[PDB]
Amino acid sequence: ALPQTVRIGTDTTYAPFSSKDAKGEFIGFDIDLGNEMCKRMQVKCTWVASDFDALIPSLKAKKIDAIISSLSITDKRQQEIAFSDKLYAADSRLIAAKGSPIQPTLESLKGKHVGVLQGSTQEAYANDNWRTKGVDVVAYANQDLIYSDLTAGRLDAALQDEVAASEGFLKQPAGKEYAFAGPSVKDKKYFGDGTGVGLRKDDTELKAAFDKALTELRQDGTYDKMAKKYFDFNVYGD
Ligand SMILES: NCCC[C@H](N)C(=O)O
Repeated sequence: ALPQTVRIGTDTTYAPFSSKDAKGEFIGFDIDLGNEMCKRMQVKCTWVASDFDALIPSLKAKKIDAIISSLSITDKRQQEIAFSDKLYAADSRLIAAKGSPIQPTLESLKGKHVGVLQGSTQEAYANDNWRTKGVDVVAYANQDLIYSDLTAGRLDAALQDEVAASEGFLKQPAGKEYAFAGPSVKDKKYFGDGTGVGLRKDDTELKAAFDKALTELRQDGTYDKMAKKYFDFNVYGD
């Protein structure tokens, strides 16, 4: 008894995984994976755009049935929702102006302005580690606003998923004068282990269907065909 229509929420501001083209069509690797899996599940899927922090609220309120929005599988989210198996990996990394002295350390960030997406794992991390000790951490409704404030010079740095920053901004015309600032920030407690489809705990049948379709499209080479459309590296990880 899978549903006839599955409503999938995504934030649409996190290129190359989820965004809108010029006609307003939903595009990105997450969109591709979600439609490929829907097809294999033999269900209809509708995509619903939402701010990222309203997604897990909307899932529990049954406004949507699934989240595919580079949602990191963390210990803390697992207490509220369920996840499919890993769709791809995601480390976090800071970006700042090319030739910035900035490092991801309190010492370097004290009194700087750091943007983070509200509701993300980066916001939780920065609020605990940097905001309490006086780094001016600013939370934003969506990641696009962060890039704009950054190029505007309202922010000194931003913390987000490394591949989103690299392909969605640094390799774009607007990110030409910016670069990664220090190495990836690793913290098991905050960033979880890769991303997956977020689902209500009680929707067991739906989790099994997504996991099965994911196994199948990975086994027949589709995952790699789809990922070579965006990445020249192993996006899945281990
Ligand atoms: N769409 C925002 C994704 C950011 C980070 N992976 C998280 O799960 O919070």
